[PDB]
Amino acid sequence: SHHWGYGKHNGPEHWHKDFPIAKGERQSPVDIDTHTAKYDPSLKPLSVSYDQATSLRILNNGHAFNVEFDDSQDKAVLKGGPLDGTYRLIQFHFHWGSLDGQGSEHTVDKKKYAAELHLVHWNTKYGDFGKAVQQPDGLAVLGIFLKVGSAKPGLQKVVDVLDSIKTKGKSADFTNFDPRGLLPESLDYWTYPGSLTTPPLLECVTWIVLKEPISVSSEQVLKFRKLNFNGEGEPEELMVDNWRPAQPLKNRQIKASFK
Ligand SMILES: CC(=O)NCCc1ccc(S(N)(=O)=O)cc1
Ligand SMILES: CC(=O)NCCc1ccc(S(N)(=O)=O)cc1
Ligand SMILES: [Cl-]
Ligand SMILES: [Zn+2]
Repeated sequence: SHHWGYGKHNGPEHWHKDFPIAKGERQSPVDIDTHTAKYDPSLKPLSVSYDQATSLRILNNGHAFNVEFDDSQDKAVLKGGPLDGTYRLIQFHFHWGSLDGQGSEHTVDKKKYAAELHLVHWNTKYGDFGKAVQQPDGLAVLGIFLKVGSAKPGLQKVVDVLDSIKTKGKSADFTNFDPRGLLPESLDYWTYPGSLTTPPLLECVTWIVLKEPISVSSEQVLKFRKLNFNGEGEPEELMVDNWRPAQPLKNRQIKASFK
């Protein structure tokens, strides 16, 4: 059974024993060296089209919480930039720290942010998410950094429901949530080929990491940190530090959409 996690006994340094691609050639996350990233005029405009996004449910899966979408039609899609074709939004989730000084997966000139949002999309040419993750261009994940400062009003409905999904396996109805409230003003980004950042660590992702962070309040991220990795009735293990550290860049280039 799956027994990977974020603890000393089952965390990222152990994953390779059950998921040997952990030591692969295109693993994520990575440190983004902003001086070495090169502007690419070939990149087409990024198109985030969430007007018809249809959220359904929020789930504590024991690793993070996912806000799930109806992906049975092209209701919410990502296109353009480095992408060929249409990628459909399936879910978003976050990674975050025990303290404001850590929590992000990607880093920017080695800087760690308090958290990182991942909007996960699958390439419609593969029909379903399960098939998409077996393809090198199966997924596009839009990553957005969170820093602690002013509150993000568009996040508060998420924070408000966390009380109801404290433990692993709990879910709650979560309809009519607009993910556009989680974006920064600018769509300026970095992009590179990588992987899922949790087991199974599949090398199927085109990463698109926005340069501009969003600000959330200390009180908002403190509520993330009250979640539990454990199930109901088990010893409490706060859901904190659910991030994988930066992995070797190997033979990759990070491209910038700007400057
Ligand atoms: C729950 C616990 O700590 N189990 C220890 C054994 C255990 C550690 C790591 C993994 S892996 N390679 O999938 O990350 C599986 C099992
Ligand atoms: C069945 C299956 O492979 N599910 C993978 C779920 C999964 C989706 C996205 C990510 S991340 N943090 O890279 O955005 C990790 C895991
Ligand atoms: Cl794959
Ligand atoms: Zn993630």
